[PDB]
Amino acid sequence: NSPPSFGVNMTLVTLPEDLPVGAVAFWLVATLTYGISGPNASYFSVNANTGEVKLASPLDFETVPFFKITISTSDGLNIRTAEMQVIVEDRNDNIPVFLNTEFSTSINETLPVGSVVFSVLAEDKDTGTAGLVQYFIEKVIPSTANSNNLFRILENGSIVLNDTLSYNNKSAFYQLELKACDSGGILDNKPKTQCSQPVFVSISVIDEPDLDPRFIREFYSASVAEDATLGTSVLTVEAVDSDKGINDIVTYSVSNSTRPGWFDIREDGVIFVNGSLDREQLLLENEEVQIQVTATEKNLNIYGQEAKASMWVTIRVT
Amino acid sequence: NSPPSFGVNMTLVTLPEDLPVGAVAFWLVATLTYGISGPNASYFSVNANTGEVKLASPLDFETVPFFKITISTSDGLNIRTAEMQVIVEDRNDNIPVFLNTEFSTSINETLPVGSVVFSVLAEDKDTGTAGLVQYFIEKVIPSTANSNNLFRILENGSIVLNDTLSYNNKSAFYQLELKACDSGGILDNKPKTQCSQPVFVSISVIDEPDLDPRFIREFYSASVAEDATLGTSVLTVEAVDSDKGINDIVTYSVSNSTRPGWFDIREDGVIFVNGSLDREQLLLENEEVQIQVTATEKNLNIYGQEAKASMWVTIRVT
Amino acid sequence: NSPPSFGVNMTLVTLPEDLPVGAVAFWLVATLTYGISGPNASYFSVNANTGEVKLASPLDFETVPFFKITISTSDGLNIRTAEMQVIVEDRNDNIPVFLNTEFSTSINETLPVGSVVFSVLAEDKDTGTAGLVQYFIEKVIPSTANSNNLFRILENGSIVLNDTLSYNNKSAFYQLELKACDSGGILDNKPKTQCSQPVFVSISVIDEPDLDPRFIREFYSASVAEDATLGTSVLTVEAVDSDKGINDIVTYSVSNSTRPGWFDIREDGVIFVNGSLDREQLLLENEEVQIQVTATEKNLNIYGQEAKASMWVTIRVT
Ligand SMILES: [Ca+2]
Ligand SMILES: [Ca+2]
Ligand SMILES: [Ca+2]
Ligand SMILES: [Ca+2]
Ligand SMILES: [Ca+2]
Ligand SMILES: [Ca+2]
Ligand SMILES: [Ca+2]
Ligand SMILES: [Ca+2]
Ligand SMILES: [Ca+2]
Ligand SMILES: [Ca+2]
Ligand SMILES: [Ca+2]
Ligand SMILES: [Ca+2]
Ligand SMILES: [Ca+2]
Ligand SMILES: [Ca+2]
Ligand SMILES: [Ca+2]
Ligand SMILES: [Cl-]
Repeated sequence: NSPPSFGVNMTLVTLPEDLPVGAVAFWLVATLTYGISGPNASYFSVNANTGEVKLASPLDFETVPFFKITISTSDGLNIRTAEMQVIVEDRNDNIPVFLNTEFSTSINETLPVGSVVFSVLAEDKDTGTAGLVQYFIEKVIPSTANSNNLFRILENGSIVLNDTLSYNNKSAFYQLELKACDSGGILDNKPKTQCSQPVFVSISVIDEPDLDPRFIREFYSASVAEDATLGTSVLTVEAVDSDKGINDIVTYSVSNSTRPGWFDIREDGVIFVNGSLDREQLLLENEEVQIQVTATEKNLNIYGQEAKASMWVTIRVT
Repeated sequence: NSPPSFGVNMTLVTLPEDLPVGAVAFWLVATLTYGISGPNASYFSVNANTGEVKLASPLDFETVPFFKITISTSDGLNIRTAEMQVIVEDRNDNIPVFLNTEFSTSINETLPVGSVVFSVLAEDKDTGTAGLVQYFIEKVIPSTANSNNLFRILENGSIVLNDTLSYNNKSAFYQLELKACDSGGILDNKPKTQCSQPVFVSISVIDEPDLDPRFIREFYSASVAEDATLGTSVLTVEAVDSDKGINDIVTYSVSNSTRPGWFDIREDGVIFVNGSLDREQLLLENEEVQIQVTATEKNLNIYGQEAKASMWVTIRVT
Repeated sequence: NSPPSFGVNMTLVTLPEDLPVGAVAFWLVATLTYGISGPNASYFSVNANTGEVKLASPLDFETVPFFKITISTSDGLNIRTAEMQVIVEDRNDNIPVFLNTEFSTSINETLPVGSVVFSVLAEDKDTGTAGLVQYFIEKVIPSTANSNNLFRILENGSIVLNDTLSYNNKSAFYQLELKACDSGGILDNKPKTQCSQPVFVSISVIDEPDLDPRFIREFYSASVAEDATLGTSVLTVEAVDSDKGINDIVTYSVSNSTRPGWFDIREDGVIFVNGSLDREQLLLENEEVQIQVTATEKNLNIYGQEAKASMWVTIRVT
């Protein structure tokens, strides 16, 4: 109930770095006129009579975290001085910054899930959680349920692939918008989190050979006279590479038929007379030959195998 | 050695938010009777004679981070007042909270490793590391060396798949227990970390068609008389889909034999007489026919191919 | 402009834990001689006349975060005492520590991307960001563009596989050097981040059977006289397992030829006369037999299939 018989004077004074110029930092009281001197005198403006001390130049933890001042009191006769230390406290006045605002990269569509796609780095000059950077994916373009599941970002700024890519069935391109925030702190005596400007990552997906070729038509038939000579054109078939970022050349072969030898095919899909034809032998089978054509890409697929497709063609003898 | 000739009076007072009601917050001293007035007067109780100031209502950084008070001194004749600011300091008095305590989801058993399975979010109202949420997987049920390797959790609350699933060979279901803690702070002047209540994630694994069918028996044989007519039942074989979450229908065909044509098989696994049989032709081969039966699932597997199995069957002619 | 008519005396004093022994902690002033007493008296050394109080024993937040002292003033006649609390503030004076400096583990080369390879844990005794551990991969040996893309580390200390392994085509071994730092704090009034001693993780990659066997030579031919008897050696071919961590045994079979039956091959690669040979029948085909040899590993590959390779061999009859 009875008050302490002493007070306590620290050798230091602690100011927050967001203390505005012209605010009162503190009052000097005795225990006459007061002053502040020495190389850091210009941080303060002292009222010599009242002891009122205002901040006269901005504080900044990032450059001058602490400094000394000399305080003086005078009774007219003698000036007594003491040194005082100023601790400047950090506040969340810096943002996370990246060195560029746009990035680009290419990735293979077979990139495995859990692979790092690209890494960004933002730095924030504050200390503590005010300096501790987190990353966020804000938007993915094109925006589909699937594009928003495709990529994810880690605390270190690495973007990881989270689902499988497809140049031909999903998208050849993505643009990700990101930001970086700090993990919060204080500014003007209340919570404050700072965020970066938006940044963009352009991703090109590279088409790899893993889709088989497809014939242009579900049906092909044609007719040929029974006396047609060796090498007569009958018809052209076409199959094309489903990997549209590749469009590998296709070749063809006759893999099977009713009447082996009667027809063959060139690399360019043209089916020709390759033997003596005979309308009379086909009177049982509707005067018709059925022929299986196989289309094969020139290069092997990603698994080191042939990329092929096949189908049957009907040909009318006369 | 000689003491400073001044003291220093700040314009503010800093209290921790866990200061208990009724504790002494501070003493007012001159430089008579003291008072506290203005809209925030009820935070304090002042002893007018001694200057003792107790906290009279709870402090709470989360709602009132700072506020002003008016302090007054009186000598009987005149009342002098000054404003004083109260900075309330954050302490770790909040826990990480999730919006529900149980979650459920389904995933395909072919989900690739490094995929996100499910994401939870906990929030903690404190600021700084006291507010910074970390996640933990506490338990996995069923508990095996393998179930505890299967899933892992990231700092953002995403549960990532770390090993491969199997509906049929591992488990159709998992239940994960999690918690969220903050990254520590101070409460009553010592370190304090806060944790959430337990939360649970129920995972259903979806069976996908990637296991071939299996015959019920390692051996099948039967007997048939040599004069048995076209279509006589001989025996039933059975193969079933190993994907037990699917149980796809199976069909059968005779893929090979000694004596092509003598036997065939129906979709329901029944092997029948499909030709004239002749005991005398088999006197060299133990009066026996061997037959290869192939079972094929009706739907294609995940890789777009036939799910098949085969075996040989012995049949005794008379 | 006119100074406040009171000062404010807190019941506590706050010191940073890096306050050096022998520095002035504070001055006691009245409101005669001063003293400090009670069980924690030895933390301070008081000048009884001047009120100068120096720190007399090291402060340490990690063991004694706060403690009480009794301060006394005497006028000769009576001694008045009050208790004062000392709050010790945490500073970043501890480093992240791991329990060992070297670790080792083995992983299968088919380990999927996004799998955890190994986990380390460092702990740092400080509180707040000064206690919050981050991990870094400093070096990978051997150092190639590819080895530095292979592994990545998460905030929880798990090393994740980021690209595909190969015992035979990349490396059977890696050594990773890591460190752990805290997330910064203050020491002697300025920012300070602490780092661990280096730690090493030795990774053995286990060779799995997923590469086919390869013949030693691109060409083999030999000669045999036309009257050579049943079982005469002609030549030895050799194929070996490309999985050099395995070196599975290989067997051979003749998969095809011009003149079926004339030659066969043993498990040890030796090709022998297996029929009556006849130089005269081969006068059209350059007195030569061409033979396809297939080499097959004894064990199935990781996908449950045969690991095979084939080639043609020419054999001169006389
Ligand atoms: Ca600043
Ligand atoms: Ca910041
Ligand atoms: Ca700052
Ligand atoms: Ca492709
Ligand atoms: Ca293709
Ligand atoms: Ca609170
Ligand atoms: Ca908290
Ligand atoms: Ca709080
Ligand atoms: Ca399955
Ligand atoms: Ca199946
Ligand atoms: Ca310490
Ligand atoms: Ca530390
Ligand atoms: Ca410490
Ligand atoms: Ca291998
Ligand atoms: Ca092999
Ligand atoms: Cl990850």
